[PDB]
Amino acid sequence: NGIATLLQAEKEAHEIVSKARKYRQDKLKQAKTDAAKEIDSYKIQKDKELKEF
Amino acid sequence: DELNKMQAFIRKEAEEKAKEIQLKADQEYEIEKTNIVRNETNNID
Repeated sequence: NGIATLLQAEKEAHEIVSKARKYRQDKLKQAKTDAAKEIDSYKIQKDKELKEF
Repeated sequence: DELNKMQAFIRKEAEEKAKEIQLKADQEYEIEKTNIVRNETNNID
């Protein structure tokens, strides 16, 4: 019925909200990976001084 | 029906609440991973 159709739409909203949680988690993980590259670059800069030495 | 719609809406609200919780937890994990990245940089250092 009409009320049953609204339940499916509301249930689909939960999947969309859950999908947004996965996207939000992935974005933060990518941000963490970006911070790892900066840490590696700083370590590479320190290793550059060792190479210069 | 109407009862299922309320339950689905509650699940949608819970999923929306979980989305904010997941984003907040992931943001904290990203900061924690950055600290772990510093330890990895120290190991590289």
